[PDB]
Amino acid sequence: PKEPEQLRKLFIGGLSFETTDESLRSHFEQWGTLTDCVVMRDPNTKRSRGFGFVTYATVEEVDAAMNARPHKVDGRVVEPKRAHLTVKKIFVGGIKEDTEEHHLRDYFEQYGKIEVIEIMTDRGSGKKRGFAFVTFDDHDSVDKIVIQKYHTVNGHNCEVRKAL
Ligand SMILES: Cn1cc(C(N)=O)c([C@@H]2CCCNC2)n1
Repeated sequence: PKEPEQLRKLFIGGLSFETTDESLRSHFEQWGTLTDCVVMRDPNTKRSRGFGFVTYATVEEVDAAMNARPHKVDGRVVEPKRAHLTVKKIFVGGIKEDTEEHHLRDYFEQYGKIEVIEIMTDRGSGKKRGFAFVTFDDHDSVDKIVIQKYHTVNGHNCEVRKAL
């Protein structure tokens, strides 16, 4: 059973106008099997619109491609993103009063490199409010996190969404 195609696609922005379907494919086939690979072009001039997309056979291949950034394609560093609200911070809710920094770190560090963990406390009492923010060094960590159906941290089923 195949993962949904939408989860296997990478939008590639910032292309060289000389990049073709063929040269984009030759580049990104290094990290997996490509079932689709298109450069977007003007319908009348055929001049590149400077972006395109590739579809891999599996999500693990998408991961491999994202972990191989930066990608220099036909001499230009391009900008791949999963199928955009491009942020590096998440809101994590439902962690109650017993969840600590190391719980959040041990779980979320496997999505990306963590720069800040902020466990929210009440301004008046100092009691934990039951939510936190995690800031990563890169947006793909967040993009991987928010497409999961479930997040279990410290036994709690958590609500996770993009923050600012
Ligand atoms: C969100 N926030 C701001 C402050 C503050 N310093 O005004 C606080 C205090 C710090 C101690 C524990 N929570 C209460 N929490």
